[PDB]
Amino acid sequence: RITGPGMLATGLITGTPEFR
Amino acid sequence: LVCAPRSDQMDRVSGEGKERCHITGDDWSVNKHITGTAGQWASGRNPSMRGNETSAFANRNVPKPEKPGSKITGSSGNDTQGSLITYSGGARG
Amino acid sequence: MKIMQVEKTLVSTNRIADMGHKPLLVVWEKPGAPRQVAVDAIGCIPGDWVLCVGSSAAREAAGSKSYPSDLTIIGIIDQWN
Amino acid sequence: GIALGMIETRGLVPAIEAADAMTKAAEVRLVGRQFVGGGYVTVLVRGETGAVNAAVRAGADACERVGDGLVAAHIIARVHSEVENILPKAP
Amino acid sequence: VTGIALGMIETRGLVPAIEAADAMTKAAEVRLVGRQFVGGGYVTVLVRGETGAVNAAVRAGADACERVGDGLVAAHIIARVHSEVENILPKAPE
Amino acid sequence: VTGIALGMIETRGLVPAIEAADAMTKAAEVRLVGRQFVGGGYVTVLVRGETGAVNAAVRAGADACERVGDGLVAAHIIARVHSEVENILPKAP
Amino acid sequence: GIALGMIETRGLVPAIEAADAMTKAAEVRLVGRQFVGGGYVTVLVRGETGAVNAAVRAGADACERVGDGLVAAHIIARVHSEVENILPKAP
Amino acid sequence: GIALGMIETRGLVPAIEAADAMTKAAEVRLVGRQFVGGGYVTVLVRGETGAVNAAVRAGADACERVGDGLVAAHIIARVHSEVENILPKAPE
Amino acid sequence: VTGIALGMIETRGLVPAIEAADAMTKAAEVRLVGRQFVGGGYVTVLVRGETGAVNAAVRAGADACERVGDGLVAAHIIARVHSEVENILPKAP
Amino acid sequence: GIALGMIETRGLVPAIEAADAMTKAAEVRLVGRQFVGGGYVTVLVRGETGAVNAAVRAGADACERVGDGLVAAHIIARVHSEVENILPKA
Amino acid sequence: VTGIALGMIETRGLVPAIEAADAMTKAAEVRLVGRQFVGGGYVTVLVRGETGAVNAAVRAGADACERVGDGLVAAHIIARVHSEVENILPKAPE
Ligand SMILES: [Mg+2]
Repeated sequence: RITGPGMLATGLITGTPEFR
Repeated sequence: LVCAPRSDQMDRVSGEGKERCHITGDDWSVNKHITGTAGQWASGRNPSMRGNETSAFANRNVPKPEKPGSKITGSSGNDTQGSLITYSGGARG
Repeated sequence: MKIMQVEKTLVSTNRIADMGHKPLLVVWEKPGAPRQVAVDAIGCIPGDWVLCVGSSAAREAAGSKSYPSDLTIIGIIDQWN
Repeated sequence: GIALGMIETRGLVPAIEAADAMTKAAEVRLVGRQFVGGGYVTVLVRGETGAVNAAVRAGADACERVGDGLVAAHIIARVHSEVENILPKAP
Repeated sequence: VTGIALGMIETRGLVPAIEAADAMTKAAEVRLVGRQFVGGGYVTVLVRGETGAVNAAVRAGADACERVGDGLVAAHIIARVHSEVENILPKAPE
Repeated sequence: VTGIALGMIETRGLVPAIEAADAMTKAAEVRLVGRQFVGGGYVTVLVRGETGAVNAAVRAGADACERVGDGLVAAHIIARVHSEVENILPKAP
Repeated sequence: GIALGMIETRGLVPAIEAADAMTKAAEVRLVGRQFVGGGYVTVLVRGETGAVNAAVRAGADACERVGDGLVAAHIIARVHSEVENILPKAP
Repeated sequence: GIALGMIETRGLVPAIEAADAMTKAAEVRLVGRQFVGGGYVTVLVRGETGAVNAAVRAGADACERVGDGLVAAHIIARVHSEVENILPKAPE
Repeated sequence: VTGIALGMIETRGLVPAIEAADAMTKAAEVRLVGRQFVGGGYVTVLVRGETGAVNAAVRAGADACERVGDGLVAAHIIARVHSEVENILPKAP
Repeated sequence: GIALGMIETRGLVPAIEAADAMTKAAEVRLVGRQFVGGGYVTVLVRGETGAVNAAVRAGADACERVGDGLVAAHIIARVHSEVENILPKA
Repeated sequence: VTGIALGMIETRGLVPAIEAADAMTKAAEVRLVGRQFVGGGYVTVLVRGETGAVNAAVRAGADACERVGDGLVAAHIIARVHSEVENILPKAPE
């Protein structure tokens, strides 16, 4: 629904609060 | 044979620590009765956890494009049997 | 076989293809003697005293029975003057 | 003692564990740790021949299951004087 | 504050090493004394401290970096190194 | 540019690392603080900034360099590194 | 020009061949050759966008059959000012 | 001369054999031995085009069966002036 | 020790290289002139001497180091070294 | 460092192995060896709590397969002053 | 006889211990530094010497005493004891 840089690289980033 | 075959046996410690040759008498080896100084008495002291290659040798089978050919005529040392020599642009030398 | 001294290298860009990639050297029995050219099967520097074989033995010494050579260096003499 | 013992490992952690086990197991002196390149690391000890034998065996046992493990374990009882020029003297 | 125990974590690549070092120094009272580029992609981070602190730190670091990049190679604790081994251990990172 | 969050991208080879650095610094307000040759082909680029900026930057960088050269190894964020870790972090490229 | 062209190779010889082909094919400046580690070598050129397109295409075509070959061929048309700090200026 | 010849090998022993064969084959100057990283070694020679051609052919033949072998044998007869900035002038 | 012949042994890892150097210098009258870390794990040891001495030394070293560690890569003899190559050869370890 | 670690064995040889392993494994001080009677032998170490934990674990691992083996491996993190009268020193 | 290694043999009863000590001292150049009556019938014999000598000696003693009397309990070698362990080791037999 909300577009921008936050929609990129899903499943590739590992420092995020969701990952932790 | 006094010494175990080189192909079959691999020494735990090479050099002067080898054990492939059967030495009789009062050598420095230790039998089953003896404990200490090795085995669990060295590997069981410090806790450890186990976790879960780019090199010239690892690249020796990297996929390559087809080898360039040579179509030139006239005497120019145009050997095709030897090693692959390349010129500017990848042309066959 | 003859004993010859390596004088220098020889380059022929348009040589026949059957010569392969082998290098060539200028040799002579002594400084001032007639120059000859040998296939260097060993790898020799100028000033080395070398052993050269001729005739049909030079062909196999240079790589194959059909190699186009009649003079091939087959060794460096350990000590010579 | 002037015998030489060497252990080679993949990575530094097994090398350090091997050095610790070697110096604790027998009467040897740690003389160097070398980064060989490509992940190889080598640790070297000196001492009496029997002491070096015991130390190298203990070090190989200790570092075997640590990290990427052990590569080599070697003893040279009498080092030629030429080889001393490529051996480190202090760690 | 440093101490007698030694904690070591080896990783493939630098990013898991940095994550491990961060987790280690956050988890317990340990001092980061070295980040070593071993070669061939191995990176090792070393910490010193009291024994319980180093134990906790190494466990946290091993948990943190195991899914980061190419991951963890080894996590190791030595409660007291031989005095000779101190000469091949860094005192401060570079 | 302020903020102490850390963003890290690790690649195989330098070309994907440079592409990642370009994309990161174009996407958000982050500072490029270092490029490190790890050894064995690994290259790591590091950025600092605010937490949201670093999140956006790392996502963009990972997206950009995924299919470039030998590709991406890691893309990681640490919102606040311990003061000890600062000693092993570069400050300028 | 400020466009950037990059070629990554396995080994140095294909990198030198790529640099030569690149600088012969178009009006680009060779700004650096980098030994990445693990065998990777990268060569970088700067110039106008069209020149860099031509140069990178020629370098990729020339170096792919040389040695262990070509890893990447990449163009950054507009380089951010931050990235200029990690790019070499002269070889 | 201004021609350039290079030979790349896996390991240093084939590189030294290649350099020796190259310099024994023709009048070329050894200008560099580069440890590329990862085990690659490159040796570079300069000279007249025919000399460099002969040298590189001989060197590639010599080092093919030595050690882990040959990677590349390349000749550049006319070197662009830009490339000279990344080429060593004397061995280190 | 005189002579300009050159013997080289290349190994995977340092331990077989040191064993090879020891065997070479024990077997014949040769001078150990260098130990080079090539990269990627390759190690090369180089000796100088007369052709016969270097021949014997390289044979002994190749025999000795083949079962040590990750083993032997190359064992090579050059009877006469071109003066150009002397610029890339170490003179002392 | 006032924690106390104790290892009790059947026979002297496992006791000496345990003492060696304990002192090598962590920063502890060996304070005594006691012949209890009937074959029991006890070795005692002092130090910081975490160090004592590491040392006692290592000693128990080392001596358990030596001779007639291990009887007890115990840690007292803080020793009452009364008990110090029955503990050996140095 | 100078030596840092320690060799120990524990037996049930005194006769196997004496046989072990005799075999050990005949086999290699080791010093007999202790014969300890442990209690409950255990007897321990300790030797010191160079590492290889102690290995040979302890092997010989363990072979010799295993079928004598009530037999052998333990045969153990420590190539170098911690400096603190030296305080609980006898220096000469009593
Ligand atoms: Mg882009």
